[PDB]
Amino acid sequence: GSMDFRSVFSTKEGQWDCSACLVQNEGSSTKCAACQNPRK
Amino acid sequence: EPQVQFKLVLVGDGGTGKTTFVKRHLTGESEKKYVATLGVEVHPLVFHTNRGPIKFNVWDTAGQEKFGGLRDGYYIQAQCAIIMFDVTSRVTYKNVPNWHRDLVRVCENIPIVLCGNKVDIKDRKVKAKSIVFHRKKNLQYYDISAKSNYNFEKPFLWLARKLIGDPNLEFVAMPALAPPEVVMDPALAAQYEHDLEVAQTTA
Ligand SMILES: Nc1nc2c(ncn2[C@@H]2O[C@H](COP(=O)(O)OP(=O)(O)O)[C@@H](O)[C@H]2O)c(=O)[nH]1
Ligand SMILES: [Mg+2]
Ligand SMILES: [Zn+2]
Repeated sequence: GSMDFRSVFSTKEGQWDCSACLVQNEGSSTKCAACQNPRK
Repeated sequence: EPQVQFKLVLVGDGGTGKTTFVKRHLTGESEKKYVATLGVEVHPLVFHTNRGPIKFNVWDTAGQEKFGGLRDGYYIQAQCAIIMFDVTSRVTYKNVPNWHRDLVRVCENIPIVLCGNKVDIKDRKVKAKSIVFHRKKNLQYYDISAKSNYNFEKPFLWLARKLIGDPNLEFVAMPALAPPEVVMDPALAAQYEHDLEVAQTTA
């Protein structure tokens, strides 16, 4: 009931989603660890 | 705002039906992304669970698997995998350990589902007794037919349960799937389901 993702799920602080391949990357990375696309 | 999502790598020999399979999910096909640096199509597949939506971002090759291993970037940050073979081609089943080795080498103990595709075809060569005889611990197996949507949701539900750590997780509705191109014969499905159950329980 209260285990719904909207209530309990959150992403790491500063995390960014690669616009090219959707991999989730560290705030400290300038480029995607998988496909090398640069952070926006 | 944030949405639960996982990178899923779909691997297995060329011609086993990987691309046909991922494409059954209609919205994943219309929203797919082409990754030029790696020659990959990433299909964002949403499934609606009793706890909300989850997205499997499925990595489908552009055929390079025919010419040796895939590059590391294909595997990097994978959170789960499907290994596919073709139940009409014993060679594709014999290569399963090789894909499994490559996966663990880069991704260690991520959850993996093994899928035997094309079970709609009557002249089946890799049968349940052989698949169960070679069953690997933690390597969950399903019969699938991409072309008929047969068992489409099962690999994803099993992985979701493992990733979330919730054995009671359910899909509340099926995704919108491309209409079946071939009929999965009901008598054949019932036989294969029986053969699997027998192999899994027989002493
Ligand atoms: N009868 C049957 N044919 C399939 C199925 N899935 C794929 N095929 C065919 O197998 C061939 C290779 O399919 P493809 O998706 O390109 O395989 P991939 O190389 O692993 O991506 C194609 O002719 C498909 O039409 C299935 O479930 N049943
Ligand atoms: Mg393909
Ligand atoms: Zn990327």
